Amino acid sequence: TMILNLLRVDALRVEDMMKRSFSEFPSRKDSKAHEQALAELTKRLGALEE
Amino acid sequence: DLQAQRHPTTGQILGYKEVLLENTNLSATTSLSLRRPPGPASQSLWGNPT
Amino acid sequence: AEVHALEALIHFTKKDYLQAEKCFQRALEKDTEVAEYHYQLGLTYWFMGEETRKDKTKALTHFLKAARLDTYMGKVFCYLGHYYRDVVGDKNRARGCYRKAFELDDTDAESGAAAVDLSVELEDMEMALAILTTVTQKASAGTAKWAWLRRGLYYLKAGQHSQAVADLQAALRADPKDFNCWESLGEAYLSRGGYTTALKSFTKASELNPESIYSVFKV
Amino acid sequence: LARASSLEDLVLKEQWAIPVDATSPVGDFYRLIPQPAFQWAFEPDVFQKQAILHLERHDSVFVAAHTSAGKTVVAEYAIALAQKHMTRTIYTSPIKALSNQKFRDFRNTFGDVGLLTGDVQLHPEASCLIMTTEILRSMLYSGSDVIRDLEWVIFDEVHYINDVERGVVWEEVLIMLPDHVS
RNA sequence: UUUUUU
Repeated sequence: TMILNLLRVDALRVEDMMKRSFSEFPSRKDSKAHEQALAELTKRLGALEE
Repeated sequence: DLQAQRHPTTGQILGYKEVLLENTNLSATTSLSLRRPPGPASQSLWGNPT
Repeated sequence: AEVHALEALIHFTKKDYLQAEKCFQRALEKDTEVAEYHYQLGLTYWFMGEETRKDKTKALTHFLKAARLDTYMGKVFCYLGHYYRDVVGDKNRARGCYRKAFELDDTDAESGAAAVDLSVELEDMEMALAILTTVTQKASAGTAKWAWLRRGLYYLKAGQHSQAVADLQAALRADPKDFNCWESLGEAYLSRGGYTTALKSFTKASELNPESIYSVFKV
Repeated sequence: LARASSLEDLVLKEQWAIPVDATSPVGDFYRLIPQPAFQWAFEPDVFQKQAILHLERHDSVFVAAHTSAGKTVVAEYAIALAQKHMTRTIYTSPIKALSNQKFRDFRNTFGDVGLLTGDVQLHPEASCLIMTTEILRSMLYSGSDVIRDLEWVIFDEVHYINDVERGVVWEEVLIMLPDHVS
C-alpha cells in the first residue's frame, strides 16, 4: 500500500519516506555536517598540484 | 475577483476593485498545496485514489 | 506671592471653566515667570488652555516652541513635542519627533498607539516592525490590542499567515468583542487553506454588529 | 517656518529538543493566562501547569507521565483552546474500544465531538473528531479537506510505535503531517 | 496459549 500510494503521486518518491524513518535516524542524524564537510573538504583537495 | 479595498489604518471598505487571480489552473488531483480548489464535492473522507 | 502656585491654580480654574480665564492666566504667567524651562510648564498650560478655541499661532505656538527648547530629560516634554507636531509644520520632522517622544517616553498605549500609528503612516515600515516586536515582549496577557492588530495586519500584507493568525488570536483573547478583529482574522484564515474556520469566524463577526454586509456576504 | 523647522528637526533626530525542568521553574501560573480556556474543580499540578504554559505559545509538547489521569488535563485544555480559536483538533487512539468512552467523556465535557472508526461515523463535521490512527493515515494520503482546519493532533499512547505490525503506522503519520499542525 | 486495526 505504501509503494502504491507513493508511486501514484508525482512530486513524492518512495525513498523520501525511507530517508525520514526513525530507524535511519542514527545514520542520518548529522547529515548537514556530512555535506558541509564534503563541500569544504573537496575545496581542500582542490589545492594539490597534478 | 473584484476584491475589496481597505483603509490603510483600521481597514474600511473604500470600494471594490478588480484584480487578477494568481492560483488558477491549479487542481485537487494535480497539485499538493493549500491553495488548490477545495475538492469535487462532499465526498468519502478516506479511500480516494486520484 | 504663591507665584507658581497661584498661576497654576488660576490655570486649573481656567481649564475647569471656558478659555476666557486662560487668556489672563497665560499673559500673567508669561509676564511674571521669565524663563525657558520653568516657563515651559506655563507655556504648556497656556497651549493646553488655548487649544480648545484659540488659534494661538503665536501665543501658544511660540510658547510650545519654548517648551520644546526646554525639552526635559525624563517624561516631562515628550507629550508636548507630540502635540506640537499635530497636523502641519514640516510633517517629516513631525514624524521624527513622534519617534523621539515615543522612543523616550514609552509609557502607555494612548500616547503609544497614536505614536506608532503616525510613525507607520509615513513611508518607512521596517522601523514599525521593531517597535511592534518591542511592545510584544511586554504584553503580559492580552491588553495590547492596539499593537496586536497593527502588527497582524502588517503581517497580513505579506504572505506569512502563521504569525498573523497567532497575533490576531492574541488580540481577540485580550478583548473578544471588536468585530473588526474577527473579520480580519476570518480573512486571514481564508487567505491560506482553511475554509470552515474562516466560515465560523465570519459568522461570529456578523453575529455581533449584524449591520456589517461584508461579513454576511463572505459567509 | 524656516528656523523653527530646523530647530525641531535637529531635536527629532542546534538543539531541537528542550528538556524543560520538571519541578523548578513555574511559580506564576495566573499572572499570565488569567483567562484559562478550561477551569477545573481543583488545582492543576506543576508539570501540567508548565505544559499549559507552553501550549499557550503553540509549541509541541511530548508528555511522558506515570498516571493515566494526569495527561487528560492537557488533552482537554488543547481542545478548549481549539474551540476558542474556531479551529479543529483530532484526538487519535489506537484501540477501537478505547475511543468510545473517550468519546462519551468528551461529548459530556463540552459541546460537539464527532467519532470516526471502522464502522461508526457519528457526526463527521464536529471539532473534536476521534479516530483510529489507520484512518488518519488513510486520510493523509488523500487530502480529505479536514487537514485544512487542524491546529492540534493529540497522539494519545505513542508507545505503540514499538509494536511489530503497527509501528509503521505512527511513523507514516508523523512523516506525512503538514507543517501547520502542532 | 493472550492480544489487535483499515
